[PDB]
Amino acid sequence: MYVKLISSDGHEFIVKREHALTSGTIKAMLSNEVNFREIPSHVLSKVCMYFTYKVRYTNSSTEIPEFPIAPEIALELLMAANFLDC
Amino acid sequence: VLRSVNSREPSQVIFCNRSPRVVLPVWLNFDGEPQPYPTLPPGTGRRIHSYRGHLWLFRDAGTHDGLLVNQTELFVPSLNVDGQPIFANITLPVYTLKERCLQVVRSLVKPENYRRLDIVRSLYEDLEDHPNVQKDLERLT
Amino acid sequence: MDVFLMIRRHKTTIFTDAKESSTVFELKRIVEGILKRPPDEQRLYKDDQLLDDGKTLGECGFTSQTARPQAPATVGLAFRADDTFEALCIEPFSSPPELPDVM
Ligand SMILES: CC(C)(C)CC(=O)N1C[C@H](O)C[C@H]1C(=O)NCc1ccc(-c2cnco2)cc1
Repeated sequence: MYVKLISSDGHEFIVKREHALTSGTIKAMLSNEVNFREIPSHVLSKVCMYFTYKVRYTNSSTEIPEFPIAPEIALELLMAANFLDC
Repeated sequence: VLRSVNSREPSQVIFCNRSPRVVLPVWLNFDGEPQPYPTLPPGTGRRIHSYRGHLWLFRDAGTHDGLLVNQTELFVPSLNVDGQPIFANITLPVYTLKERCLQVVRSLVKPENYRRLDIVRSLYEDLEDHPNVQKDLERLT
Repeated sequence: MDVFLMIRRHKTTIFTDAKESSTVFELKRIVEGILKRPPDEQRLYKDDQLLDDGKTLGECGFTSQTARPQAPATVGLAFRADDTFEALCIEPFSSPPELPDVM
């Protein structure tokens, strides 16, 4: 089961529903597409990579790599993360 | 409350930094005061002499971001079985995306300038509220 | 070993994982379940290279240590409209703004 997260510039990101439920805000927006009028694709694609990263490395014994964030997207990513509470 | 027990029972320990950070080990002394110890570079290890019931935590030496040790906040050396030291495996947590963004923004902007960033006032306060051992000791208590 | 992928076409991007041992055709069956288009109406690519159905994702250079959860590898996707295939087209993501002076 998948959900579609749509960026402000119209990019459609398809991710597993349980990955998207990482975010309490998305759960509420679902209760199955969600449009994000303020999150551009270069931020939302990273958000989706974070979900994959979290689900994979949460409760795992294998060494955990740093989650990478380019300086240029850090500010917008922060704002997105704060809105999405993740 | 959070303090080492004065057991006087040696316990050898390997600190193993499996993180990409420079690690600051912090010993909580018998009155609960945090005592810093020599840092470990990324991917390195140290054999150290500690004691049963002693309390340790580990931070990024530069930023004070939290780190895990055998998957938890605190490490307490136990009885050495058959001469073998205890393994203290230090790793990154899975930070929230928000705390991770705050780390990167802090690393690029001097605290003087947090107010110049075009963001909601509540995020300026989030940036200023740096990680810090004292705050976590109060929390863990 | 799991590989983490973005399957991309036009302004569509699927985040999914697959086995290194799994095949190109099997990835098309995954795409089929999501976008409701059968394998024969799909072409998959690595960069500009057309991937053959029987090859494993590993053989086509999608390995566990390159296709990572926090940095997934891109597989291009093109549909067949009726008789002939469209060309591979992947709309780039938006551009980040200029670093503020303070950064
Ligand atoms: C009151 C006391 C400081 C003398 C008790 C004591 O001996 N402690 C407190 C802790 O249990 C550790 C132990 C100690 O200080 N051992 C010596 C030591 C020296 C270097 C290092 C070290 C080396 N690299 C990182 O840390 C760790 C321990």
